[PDB]
Amino acid sequence: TKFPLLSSKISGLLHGADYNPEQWLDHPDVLVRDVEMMKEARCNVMSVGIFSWSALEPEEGRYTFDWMDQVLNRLHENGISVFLATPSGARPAWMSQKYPQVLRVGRDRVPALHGGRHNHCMSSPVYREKVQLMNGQLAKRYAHHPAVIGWHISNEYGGECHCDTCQGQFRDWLKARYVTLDALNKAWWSTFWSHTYTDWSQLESPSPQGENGVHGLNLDWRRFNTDQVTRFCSEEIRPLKAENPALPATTNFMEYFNDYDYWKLAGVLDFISWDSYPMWHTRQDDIGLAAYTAMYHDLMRTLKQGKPFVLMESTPSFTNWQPTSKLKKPGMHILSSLQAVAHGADSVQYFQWRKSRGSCEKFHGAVVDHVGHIDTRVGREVAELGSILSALAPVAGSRVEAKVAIIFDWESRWAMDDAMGPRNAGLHYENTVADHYRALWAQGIAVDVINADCDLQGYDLVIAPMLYMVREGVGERISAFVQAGGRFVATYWSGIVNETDLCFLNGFPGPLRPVLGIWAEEIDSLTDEQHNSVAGVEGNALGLSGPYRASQLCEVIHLEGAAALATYGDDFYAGNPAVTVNLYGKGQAYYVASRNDQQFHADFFTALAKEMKLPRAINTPLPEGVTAARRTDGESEFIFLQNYNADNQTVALPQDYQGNLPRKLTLPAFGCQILTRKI
Amino acid sequence: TKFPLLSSKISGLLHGADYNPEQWLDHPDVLVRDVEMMKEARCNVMSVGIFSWSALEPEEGRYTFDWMDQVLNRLHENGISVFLATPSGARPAWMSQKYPQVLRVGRDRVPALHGGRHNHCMSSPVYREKVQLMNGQLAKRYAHHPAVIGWHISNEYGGECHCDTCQGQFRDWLKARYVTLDALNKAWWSTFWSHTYTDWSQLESPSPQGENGVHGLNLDWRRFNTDQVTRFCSEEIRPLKAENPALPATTNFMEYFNDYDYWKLAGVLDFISWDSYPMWHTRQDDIGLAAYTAMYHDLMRTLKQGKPFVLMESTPSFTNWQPTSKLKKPGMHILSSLQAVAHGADSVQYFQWRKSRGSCEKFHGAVVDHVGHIDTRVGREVAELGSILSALAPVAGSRVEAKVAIIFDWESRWAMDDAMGPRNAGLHYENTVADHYRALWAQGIAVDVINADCDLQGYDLVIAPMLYMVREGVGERISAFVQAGGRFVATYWSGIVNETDLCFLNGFPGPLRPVLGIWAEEIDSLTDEQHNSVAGVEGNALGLSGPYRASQLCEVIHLEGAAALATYGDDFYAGNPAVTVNLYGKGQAYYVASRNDQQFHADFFTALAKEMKLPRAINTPLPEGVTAARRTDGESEFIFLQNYNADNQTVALPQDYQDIVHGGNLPRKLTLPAFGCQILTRKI
Amino acid sequence: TKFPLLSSKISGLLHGADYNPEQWLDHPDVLVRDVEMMKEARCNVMSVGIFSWSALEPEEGRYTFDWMDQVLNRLHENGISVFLATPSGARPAWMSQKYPQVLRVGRDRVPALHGGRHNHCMSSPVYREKVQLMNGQLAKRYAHHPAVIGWHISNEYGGECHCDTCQGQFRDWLKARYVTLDALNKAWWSTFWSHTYTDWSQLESPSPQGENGVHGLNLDWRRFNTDQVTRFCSEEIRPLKAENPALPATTNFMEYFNDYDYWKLAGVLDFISWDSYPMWHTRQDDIGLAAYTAMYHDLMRTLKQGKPFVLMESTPSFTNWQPTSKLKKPGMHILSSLQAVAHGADSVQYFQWRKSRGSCEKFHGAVVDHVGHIDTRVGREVAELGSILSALAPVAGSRVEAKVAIIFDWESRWAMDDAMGPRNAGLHYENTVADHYRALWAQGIAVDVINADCDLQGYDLVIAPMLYMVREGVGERISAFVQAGGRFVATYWSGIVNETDLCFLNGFPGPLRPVLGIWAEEIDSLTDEQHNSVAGVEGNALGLSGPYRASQLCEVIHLEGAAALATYGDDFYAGNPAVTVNLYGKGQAYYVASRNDQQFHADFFTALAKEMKLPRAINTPLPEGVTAARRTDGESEFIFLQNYNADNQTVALPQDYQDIVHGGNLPRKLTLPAFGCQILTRKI
Ligand SMILES: [Zn+2]
Repeated sequence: TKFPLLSSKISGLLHGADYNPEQWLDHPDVLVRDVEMMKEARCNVMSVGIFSWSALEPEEGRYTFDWMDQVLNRLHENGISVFLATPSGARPAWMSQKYPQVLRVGRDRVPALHGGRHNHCMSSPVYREKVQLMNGQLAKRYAHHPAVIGWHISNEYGGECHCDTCQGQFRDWLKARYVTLDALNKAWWSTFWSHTYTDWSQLESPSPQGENGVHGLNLDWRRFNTDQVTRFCSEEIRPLKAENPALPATTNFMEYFNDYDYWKLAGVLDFISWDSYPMWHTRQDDIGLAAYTAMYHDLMRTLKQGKPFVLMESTPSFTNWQPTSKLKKPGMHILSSLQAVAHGADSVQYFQWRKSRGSCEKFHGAVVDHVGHIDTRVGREVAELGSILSALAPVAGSRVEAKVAIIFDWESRWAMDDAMGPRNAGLHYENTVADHYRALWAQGIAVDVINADCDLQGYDLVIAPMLYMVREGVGERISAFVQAGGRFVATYWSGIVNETDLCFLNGFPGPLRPVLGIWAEEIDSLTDEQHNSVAGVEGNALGLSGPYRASQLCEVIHLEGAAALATYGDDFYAGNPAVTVNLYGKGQAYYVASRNDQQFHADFFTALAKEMKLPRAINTPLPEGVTAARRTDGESEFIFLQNYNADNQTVALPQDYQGNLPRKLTLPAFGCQILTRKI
Repeated sequence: TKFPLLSSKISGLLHGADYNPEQWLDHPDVLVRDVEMMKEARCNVMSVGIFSWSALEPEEGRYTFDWMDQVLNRLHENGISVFLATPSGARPAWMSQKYPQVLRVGRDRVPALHGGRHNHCMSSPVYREKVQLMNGQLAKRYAHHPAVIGWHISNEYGGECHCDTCQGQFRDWLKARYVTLDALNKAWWSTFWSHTYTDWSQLESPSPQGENGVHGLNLDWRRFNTDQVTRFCSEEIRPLKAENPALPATTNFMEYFNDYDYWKLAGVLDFISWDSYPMWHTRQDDIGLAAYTAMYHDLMRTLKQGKPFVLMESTPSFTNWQPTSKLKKPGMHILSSLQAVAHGADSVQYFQWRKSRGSCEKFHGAVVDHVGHIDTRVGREVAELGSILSALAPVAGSRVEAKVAIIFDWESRWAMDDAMGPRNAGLHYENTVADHYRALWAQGIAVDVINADCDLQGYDLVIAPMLYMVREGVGERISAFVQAGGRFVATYWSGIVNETDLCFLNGFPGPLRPVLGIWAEEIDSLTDEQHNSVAGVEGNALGLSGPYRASQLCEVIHLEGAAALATYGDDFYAGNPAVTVNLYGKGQAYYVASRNDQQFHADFFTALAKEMKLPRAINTPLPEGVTAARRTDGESEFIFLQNYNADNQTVALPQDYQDIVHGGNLPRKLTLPAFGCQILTRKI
Repeated sequence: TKFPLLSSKISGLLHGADYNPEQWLDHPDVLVRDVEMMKEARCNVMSVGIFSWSALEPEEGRYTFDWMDQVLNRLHENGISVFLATPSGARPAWMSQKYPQVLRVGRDRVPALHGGRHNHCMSSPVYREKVQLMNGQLAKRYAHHPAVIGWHISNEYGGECHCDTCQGQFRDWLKARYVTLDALNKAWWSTFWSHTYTDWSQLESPSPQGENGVHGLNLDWRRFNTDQVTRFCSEEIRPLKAENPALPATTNFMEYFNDYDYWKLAGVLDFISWDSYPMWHTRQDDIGLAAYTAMYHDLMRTLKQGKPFVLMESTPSFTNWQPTSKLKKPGMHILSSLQAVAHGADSVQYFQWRKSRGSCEKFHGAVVDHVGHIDTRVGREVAELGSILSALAPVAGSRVEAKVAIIFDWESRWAMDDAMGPRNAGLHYENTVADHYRALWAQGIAVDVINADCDLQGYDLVIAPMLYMVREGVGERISAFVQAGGRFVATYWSGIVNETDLCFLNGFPGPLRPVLGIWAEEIDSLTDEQHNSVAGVEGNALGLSGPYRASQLCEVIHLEGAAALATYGDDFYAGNPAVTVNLYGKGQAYYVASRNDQQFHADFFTALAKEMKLPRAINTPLPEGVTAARRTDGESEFIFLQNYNADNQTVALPQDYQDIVHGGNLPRKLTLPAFGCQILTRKI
């Protein structure tokens, strides 16, 4: 009926920040003020210890935990929970100097020097052992500290190491996966360019001066790295769990992060967390950007089948590392933070409570500016959001009931982006997926963002833009899902290769060819100056009309059972099917042969939602840039109405919600209103 | 009267592909189907063995030739010839592992790891010896196999190596060229920035962290690489010639390839072959691309004085490695293939017969798609092309009779591009030469593309765009050619330096100053937003009018006997001469002082062609984007009408011609389709 | 009343060039012709020996001075002085070969090979000793040669070395400055990302594969390189002085050069010299570029409190290293050269007297072209400038009397440009400072360009654009300056950090918050597509109107005593103060909260000039693109009228002046040609 909260100790939404009091121990007045202001702002959680290695172990084997004892006791005394971090995000300088193997070797084989962060070798037995020791200390000292509600494992795991140890490890991994060199060579088609591996010691990680044209290799390298960090993360976790199995562990994920398959890494965590820094107010409007963000929130919720996630980081204002450091306009901080909550966040947390005074993130936004207090515009909006969050306790643990699934698949992505062709100028996978998402999000229809391994049975509608790789089982599951009454939508450049990037030989859409009822003979590629158009067939079942712009990729297809919903208007393939639907069992499978404009997706998916009677957050038309999200505890529903436009927008309510809101609602620019009601 | 065919066994044009069966030995069904479709596509040649080294020598010393025996037998049983390749294009991984000396060191001094292709050390004694062994095996086993018609030496030679051994060779090379450090220091002007070399061990190839501002060094490093590869190629050929001196050998060249002077590497080959992947349909139109490709075709022919060449590689559809993988539009494959033939190819071949299933060229085009048959759009057009090429047997061996020559010179290009000034933002040498070429190509007037060392004496017209380097003899030959009644055209930034990039001191156009009858005082450099104009003087002999746009470079010249054909419209040199003609002996030498638009070139060269009465492929006006190319056996002519436009184009024939392909006489009014080509034949 | 000339031997302005006769020893006729042409162009100075190391010591220990003895004797016999150079800008090849420690190791830790220039390790004991010997030779031989008037130390010092010696040197530098690691860790806030240094050996120069996010370290790395080069240049100077303490020494500086704090380096020189290559005629107009160049001239003069400087290098035409090699238009060479003189140059010199024949600078401009004479447009204009300069003898040693100072501070720039935010897309510091300058330059108001350490007392008006870093003393001096009746102007992003890039905690703008009477709460960052507007408050003291356009950066401020002169017209801070003034003692301090357009600066600064009654070169309205500069010897004033428009421009004189160059009295209405310059003189 409702998910358990992050801890039995908490009873609503969390509000908080990364906290680095270790930078300020020379000013105890700052530490006392920090806490007074936390409570003023209604922050009830902080993440502590993240970059504290040198503050915990300034010399090898010599520890100094006192400041942390103090910090944890003070937060506890003041009713503030802690996510305690393991400090593996940044080794001390002494450790680098004494054990250089903890440093990485780059893809270009350049050895790193000490510095930066998140740049440890993941094979290094020394570093893994020091992590065990450090984590063992933190656990035996703090796993029963009443403040502590969970573990923040490392920080923002990322990157790759090509040192000789990592090469050895990679060779072993390959040898476990394919059992003979025979299997490997076949899987990679290595006879091409006489790349035949005749001994295991010949295998090597990719490099610009060596080999980076063997797709199978590049792909498995990414899988291998995923397994490296997943094992690294498990090992970090275990000494912690040994002292207290009841404390949950997470690690903080990044925006559409490419290095690791988060579906794999997620299987080692108790709950999901991520870090979101959208470049608000940098484009024509914030609508697209909002939908892109919202889709990733959904992904984060989907990784544990609806279980709420933590927004571990975000800025209250601007960042320090983007081309511009734009201020969030008044209201937008509430709106962006509530958007996380709207799609399943049970905590809104920020990077930095208090701005660092020196170093590279001193101009990153925080709750407490350099001016030393929170009587600033930023501070006041943070505090105001604190109030709002504390007033949303019933939303904590509530579920998102999505009947729509969109596939975003890391392995497909990796093999697609690595491939040479069919548009080396850019495929824009993230963006394309999101373009599909946007037409649903515009209607306030809930979406889960699964990968191709997830079970399709609970859904009415499954959408797979550019599912380039169709692994074993996937086409069968899809086919079964449609047959049983499901509806499927796939696009151009789906069903092309298998697990190791070998093309199918049965004609393209491959394992999906029978369900889609079409053959994709060839794909045309378009420059950024070129276009085609798609126009609906009179009487077509979705009422598509247009014409709509088609850009970048246009496939030439042949009907094999499917009927044409729309045709191309231009080029040598003019008059040919552009959009099709196929009847398969009691379901229907749609195919979209070209990359089309926003209007196309809006027409296509609003028709398809009307026909399928998909549930919406509110049953009323939403103006452009206004969206709606719904969470429920089984007893009430909570509707998040959001206005990403930069002017006022008015919505008509189809029923009564809670006192009681008027029948007709003006949302301010960047406004948000939460409507509640019994089901 | 007519060149020899590639083999005594063949009787017409060849049609084929690179073929890689060794990737498919686990599916014998595929190998059978391969050959069936090959015949059904009218493919009569395959290149075999190019990347087969690990398929031939999986361990050091141990060979496995059975599969190749089978392929060659099967192709021969089915009436398909073979260009058998030496596999030095890609060494096996064991070889890299055991003998790392085979790997290169980059210009940035980064050593390469195993992988990629075409990236072997050209000094390495071990690699050269391993290649000798392999090539000896191949020759001894197959040099008399009835399938084999020729040798495909390596694959797309290219790149450079800076390992200590190559540095050693480079020092020896330099010392044999200049005898003393005195001559070298003077040649390169090394006193500048105190770069005087006082010992041969101080000489080093260019590097970004070392020396790359000494122009003479950069130039000779390129010359040195050229000779390294020419020697490498000779050594490869010899054990093959040793088993059978009658088999020809080629190596496949690249599009306007910059690394090596192809005029030197061609001297070791029997015939010329190249690989062409123009980005069709990616621009406003395909006209300029078409002429650019045509010009290179002419160069490939010219390299051996009119001898037909092989189009060793092309795509039937798209490539895998460009920004876009555009499909050839219906008809364009036919047209781009027949273009190669029109300008002297006696073979049309494709990169890949069958798509690789995996690895980096899996989405490169081929005859046989992953779908496993050739009843596809690409397939059907390849097959149709195969029909047309079998119908064009009489064209094989025919000649291209060009009375115009254009100079494209690798050494001049190298020194000109390496220079600091006069426009670092871009000189666009290949593009500039081709801009000249296009005004002739648009008229159906044949052109050879010679370098500055070729003999000028058979030509009526010689054109030299940006002949920056004028080596010893060139100025003299040019002058003689004009004096004897020839016509010569040179542009801005010609006659600037000598063999080692030393500027002439006698005023610029240097050695060409007398014949041109002008002094080029100074060259002005213009941003991409800045322009000038050129306008005809009233009564000028070429009938030049305009105004025409001038961009990028504008020279300030002084008449010294020459007359002004046109003047500048704008800037502080407005009213000054911009185009000139000079009478010298019985001939005329023209100079164009600024980089002018396509319209300028058209007026200039159509006027000049009319006046000179240059022969055309057809004596009728050709619409824009329609071209005509002529080949001849001395008895008949074969006219290739080509429409590069994306719509229909209708032309009138001023004579009666036969349809060599479909039979009968063509009508007088002839509509070429979009991307169309039609072949007219007629007795002289 | 007037500064001393560079030497007791000279009596007016110098006119000359870098001269490299050592490239031409095989053609004595050239060396004779050189000197004849040098006098014909009225060139009275040459810089000699700059890249002559291998011409002076072709083997280790073994010298060859005879060609130089010759050269110096011949120049002296022909009334031409010499800045003799020390040749440390380019080591010989043998020295690199035998002592590899003289080569640099790059920021990326890649070790350099021999080649290039200005790329010596500055810690290298061998290279410093070799420089000691070589300089000691030159000095003992030539310190009393009658031709020699100064020392040209090295050539354009630049770059950095990261070899293990320089790392050691750096650790000793940091230890001598911080004393303990405690202090260092605190200054750099190194507890951030666990960067706490626990041993001096852990410290390392920045790198891309190591550490380059610690600002404290990046900033101190640049201070350390400044000290390294300052010491290196001292050490070069001392043997020269030891032989003749009367000979002045300079080193030639570069355009807004970033690697070194020139205020530190200048302390070691007797006089200032620099090298100017503006890209004239490459933009919409040359006005902005001209103001930008003028500002640097003023900076060069300000380095020694008004002491005239040497324009050591410039081109007579084009360069070889820019995207385009544009020709200076007719008149522009005169104007660009006289601009240097108008802002305090007592010498106008060019890179290269005679074009090198062979290396990378062979297409860099020079007085003598490859054509071998100076009867060329370029030569003629050089000669004509020669005349003009000789006619301006009285200007030599004259002063610039500026009551306005702009702050250009290296340390502030470093720390600001290294910061992450508030606009990584670009802060454009040089351009922003110059935007302020232009509004004054446009009025012909003189400006000294100081750093934040200079004494402010002599000025009426001090302008600090983006004074990001406010070091100890600066805020107090500024506040004192205002309090005493001074007027201060500051912008957005001033008063943010201290000496080690630690943020202030009182509220921005930190130490200037009292004097400015505002609090800057936050700064907003705008994409290149976005703008806001600034509009004057009715009855504001400066008569600001607008709206003006604001870009890139806009701060939200709060008034704390100051009054608003303007407000924003857009975004969420619309209606908020955008421009403010504060009364503080007898002065007024202005704050400009956003980066505004040209028209704002014009309105702001013309109103502020009229109100303050600042002195103009001429008391007349100047057309757009027409500027005026004033020098004085205490008796007369020399006014340089300058037209950077490409068309005629007419100006009304408010008094009567003599034409010092051409003679007689000028009228009250005067029309300057395109790129025209007229020099007006008059008694005070
Ligand atoms: Zn590693």
